[PDB]
Amino acid sequence: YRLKAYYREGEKPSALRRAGKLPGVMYNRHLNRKVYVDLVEFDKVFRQASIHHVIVLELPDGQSLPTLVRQVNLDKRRRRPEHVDFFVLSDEPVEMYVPLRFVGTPAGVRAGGVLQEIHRDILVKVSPRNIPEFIEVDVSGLEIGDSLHASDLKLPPGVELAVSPEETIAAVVPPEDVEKLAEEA
Amino acid sequence: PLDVALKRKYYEEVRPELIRRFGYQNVWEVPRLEKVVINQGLGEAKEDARILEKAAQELALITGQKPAVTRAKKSISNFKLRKGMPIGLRVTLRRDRMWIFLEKLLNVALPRIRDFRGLNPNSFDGRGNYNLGLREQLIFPEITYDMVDALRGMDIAVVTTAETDEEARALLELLGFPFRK
Amino acid sequence: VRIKLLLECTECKRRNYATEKNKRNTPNKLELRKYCPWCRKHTVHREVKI
Amino acid sequence: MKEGIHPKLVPARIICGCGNVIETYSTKPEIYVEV
Amino acid sequence: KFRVRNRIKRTGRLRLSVFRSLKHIYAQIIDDEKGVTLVSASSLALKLKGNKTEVARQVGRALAEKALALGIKQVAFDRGPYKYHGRVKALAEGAREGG
Amino acid sequence: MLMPRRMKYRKQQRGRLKGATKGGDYVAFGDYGLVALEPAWITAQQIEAARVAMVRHFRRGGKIFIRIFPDKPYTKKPLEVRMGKGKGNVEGYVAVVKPGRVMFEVAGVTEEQAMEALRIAGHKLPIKTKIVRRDAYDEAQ
Amino acid sequence: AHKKGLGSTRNGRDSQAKRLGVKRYEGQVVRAGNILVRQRGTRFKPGKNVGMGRDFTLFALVDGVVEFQDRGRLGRYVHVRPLA
RNA sequence: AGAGCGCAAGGGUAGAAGGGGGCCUGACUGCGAGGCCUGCAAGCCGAGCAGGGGCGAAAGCCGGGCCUAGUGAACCGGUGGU
RNA sequence: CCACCAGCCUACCAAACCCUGUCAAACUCCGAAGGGUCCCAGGUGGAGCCUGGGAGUGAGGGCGCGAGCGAUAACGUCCGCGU
RNA sequence: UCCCCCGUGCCCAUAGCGGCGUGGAACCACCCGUUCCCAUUCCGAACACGGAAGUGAAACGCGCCAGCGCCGAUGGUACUGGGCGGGCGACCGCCUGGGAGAGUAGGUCGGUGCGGGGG
Repeated sequence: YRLKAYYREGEKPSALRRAGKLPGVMYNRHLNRKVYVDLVEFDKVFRQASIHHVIVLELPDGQSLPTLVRQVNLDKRRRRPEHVDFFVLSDEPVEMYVPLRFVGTPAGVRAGGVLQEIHRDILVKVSPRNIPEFIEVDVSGLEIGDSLHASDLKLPPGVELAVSPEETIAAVVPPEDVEKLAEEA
Repeated sequence: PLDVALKRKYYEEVRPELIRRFGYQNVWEVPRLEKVVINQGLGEAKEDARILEKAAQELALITGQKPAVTRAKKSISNFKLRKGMPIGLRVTLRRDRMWIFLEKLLNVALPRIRDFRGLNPNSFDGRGNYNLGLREQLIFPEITYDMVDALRGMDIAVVTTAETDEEARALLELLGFPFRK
Repeated sequence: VRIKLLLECTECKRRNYATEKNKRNTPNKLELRKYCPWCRKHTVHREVKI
Repeated sequence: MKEGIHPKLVPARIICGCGNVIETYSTKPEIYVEV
Repeated sequence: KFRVRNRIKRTGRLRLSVFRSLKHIYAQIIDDEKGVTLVSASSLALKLKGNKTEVARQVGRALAEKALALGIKQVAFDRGPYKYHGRVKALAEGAREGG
Repeated sequence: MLMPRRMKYRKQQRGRLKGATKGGDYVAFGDYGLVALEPAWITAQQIEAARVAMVRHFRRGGKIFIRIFPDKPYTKKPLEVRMGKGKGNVEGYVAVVKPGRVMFEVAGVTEEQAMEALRIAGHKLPIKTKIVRRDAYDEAQ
Repeated sequence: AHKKGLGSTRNGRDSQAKRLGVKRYEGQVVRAGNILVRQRGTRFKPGKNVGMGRDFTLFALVDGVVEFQDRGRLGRYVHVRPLA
């Protein structure tokens, strides 16, 4: 959504992050302009982000344009952001990751079981005009072990896909215990 | 241009049956014969080697063309023989020769297969070829009793220009094959 | 190892040598292999002793 | 099939036990069978 | 599939890169490095006779005089599946001397 | 326990423990997990100490994703003996792990539960630990 | 001091590292004889005025200036061009 | 090119060094440019030359085998020989 | 569940297969930093060349970082450039 | 001077694997014959030799599609000669010149000298 992003120059990105104005790069087709976000509200509004949303950058140059994320840099040690890449948007069908609203509590589930959320994010191509928020995948009649995948989900008319089709989107597995002391052997 | 009864048969027979139930409107696409090869793959000339080969050379006499003794390649530790030079006869046959071959074959070899219920419509290689096997070597018209020792079949290797199912079995049925049904 | 015993291919014409090795374990008998002595050309060369 | 000692050719019959007079060109001069 | 660079054996020194293609014999002389060639003798594209072995003969020694006019001396017969069938034109009495 | 039964070089040296996780400090698996804090070797025997008190405390529990595999020989040598005389034997089969590397997680459990469980589980692990969810740990397979 | 059971080995032997590598680089002049590479396999391949005897080793034929050759689809070559 | 390339691997290799064949027999004579190596001593790659010979129409190849071990200074003697 | 030969399969064991995470000195698709070497130029310095006589000197040891052995113990102890 | 095809070198998969489309009047590949040079560890496959009919199917020459393959910025981290420090340590931070991998973007189903056959 909203996030003030100020242009960048040639200073050291070291200072940037350790002053607040956190270093991040954006591009698209030919461009590769240099900016930075801020520490607090970028990280805050990013929990509400990921590549599921349309982030506005309000550059103090009289411009204010939307992007999607891409390639984030954690600092490994003391794991927490230290760079972000932002691919700008258009309106011709392009690719990103769809979230799967898991809906349904079947029989492996309830009677034990553990949810197996595999591709919580799947690779799909959508027209950026209709940016569908989410897609609901349903377990429903799924016993422990078995799985849901391929063309079993919802695909909005503007939503087209390209993953396997095979690849398991989600599944269920046995919930473990202390009778594994017996298995222990 | 030696003319055999199967030559004039396959000749006219293949063409318009294919031109009518099929039709590859381009005179040279209709696939026909190709290579007629035969190979028995023993490995029982562990020793007694090429004395078991003379048994296979009288076979070369029945078709009319000498064979080449092809071989193993690795190190077998069960039925003996390592390195790789046993009794794997691969004999190669062509146009007019395959004609007298499959002449005596389709005319008088297939009837004494006493187990006869029909050629296997399932041993095709789906690329216009048709491999199978057999049991007796004397089922080939010109090898009387006083010559055969133990047992000797062979693995019939007939490749055709074909490359699709229906038309493979069709070419063969236009050549006069005794299949399943 | 022997059964492959070595020899000095002495030539005729009263000497001139080149040194080699046999092979008793192979049907190799004596050996008059064509070699070139210190004096002349590629003439003869037989086999002698060890 | 040139070479040296190639096992020959020549014509042959198929005087079957039915009444077949098939003309052939096989290694054996005179054969005859069943059908 | 007679690549091998039989032409690596023709990297040697000087080149005569021929190739017969059914009908015409596309025999050529090539100087190397520069990739600059020289001769393009043929059978049927030469507008001479019309048989394989005959033209060959004559055209071979045609090349003779050709090279002996342009102050050369020797080159090297070249092909993948050549086998060499004499054609005692064999472009060597044809100029090269290499025969 | 669990480890390879016959690898390549039995007697393998110690080396060096600098830092960076090498990669594999996201989540990608279970609901809540545990992250290392001190750059070094980490024991298998201790991995199973963890798994013991863990899956013990919460019987009939969920599932465990242990992204850690302890296959590096200990160089351990006899007692009351002189120096030299050989090199240590393939004892304690441990792993090369630095901080950050999301060691191990569970799923199908409630927050507070994963909290306490992984609290003691990680507590046991021969150092100090951190406990992580699956929020800002997005996209880096 | 009761020194409980010990052991022994076999891994004390080590082959003698004979000097390897290329001896000349682009520029230097060989004089027929000045070898240039003590290599194993064709890490570098001979060409113009460069020979290669029995040990896979490129050397000297002329009074040449050294140069390399990148060929990838055949590997890497070492050529020599003297005066001309 | 993970096959095979005698026997350890490493490395390299199919645009062969692999696998089959015809004619042979250069595991030659006299040298030796110049380098690698290194205290020495040995070890080592070897253009090119002169005799003569094999192969291939020829270009051209042959002073052993894809290679990195298959080694023993000097006296004391033994055989053939100048 | 039949033989003209086969039809057929499990909330059974079970390779290949791939996705997800993956570790390695003797694994290498990519590969730095640097280091090493030759050409040009500067570099006047108890530099370098050649020869000759005169020397000695060859258990080295604390320290830093790169590897080992120990046990990620030793005023341990073994190489490495550096001191 | 130019377009096309056939012999060829060169950059070295941005060059190719797949799919689709297309011509053969010329060159080209087949094709037919094995009388004939050649030759099959056996085979007219072949390498050849003798060329009518016929073909553009397989081969090929050219394109259109990124689907696989490959190339892959750079924003930027990992590290690293040089120098400086903190703790018991394992290791860690600072200033300087440098600075990959990964993969994000994107790209490419390539281009160039000679020679000849045709307009």
